[PDB]
Amino acid sequence: HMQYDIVAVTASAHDGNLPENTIDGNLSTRWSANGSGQYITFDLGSAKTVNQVKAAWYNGDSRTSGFSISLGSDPASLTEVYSGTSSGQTNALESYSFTATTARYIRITGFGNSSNTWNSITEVAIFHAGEEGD
Ligand SMILES: [Ca+2]
Repeated sequence: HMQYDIVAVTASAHDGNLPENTIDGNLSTRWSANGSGQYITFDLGSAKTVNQVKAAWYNGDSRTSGFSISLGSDPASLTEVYSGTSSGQTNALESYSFTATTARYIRITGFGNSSNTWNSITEVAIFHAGEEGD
């Protein structure tokens, strides 16, 4: 099981809740950007094998967020690997798994949530996960 270092984070926008708040280890700090289609981009610093992205959602136990995950070797050429909606059932890191593939950049695009148009993420982690489960 490998959790990759995130050397840099950028976003399409933020409201003062900075993109770097997603990699500070603190569920009490967040990235926020208002509107469907806002996004946050993680840099691993080099190409790695990735098969899982975890995101902890702001008010994640009270509302569902629509999102898509894309990845690739450069931000101008990303491919979608995952699309869905957060569970609405936890504030913890929630795992989004997909077929293992090479990426340096991971982008989460948000489509707002079940309460309002905000995209608010408290933590992200990027993995090469092995076999896991009860
Ligand atoms: Ca945080």
